Amino acid sequence: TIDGQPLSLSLYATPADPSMLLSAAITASQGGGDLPHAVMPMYRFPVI
Amino acid sequence: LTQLISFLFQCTQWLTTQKWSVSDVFLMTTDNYSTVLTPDIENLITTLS
Repeated sequence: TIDGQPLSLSLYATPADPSMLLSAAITASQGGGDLPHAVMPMYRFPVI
Repeated sequence: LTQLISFLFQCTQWLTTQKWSVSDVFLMTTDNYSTVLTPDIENLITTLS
C-alpha cells in the first residue's frame, strides 16, 4: 500500500497432525519339558 | 466402470463406518502373507502336538 502493508494476504500452511502411537507385544517360544529316564521302584502300583 | 465405482464407494463407506483402515482389511483379507516361522506358530505347533 502507501504505508508499505501488502495488499495480497499471506499463505497459511497447514500444521502437522498429531500421530497415533503404536505398541506391540512380541512373543517368545521356548522348548517344552522332555521326559527323563524312568527308574523302577520297589513298591506296588497303589503305593507308587 | 460404474459398477467398480459404486463398489469402491460402498466399500469405503462400510470401511469408515466400521472404523477400520485399508491396512486392517488387507490384514483380514489378504492372500500374500508371509512364509516365515512365527513364534506364535511355533507355540501353536508345540501345543497342538
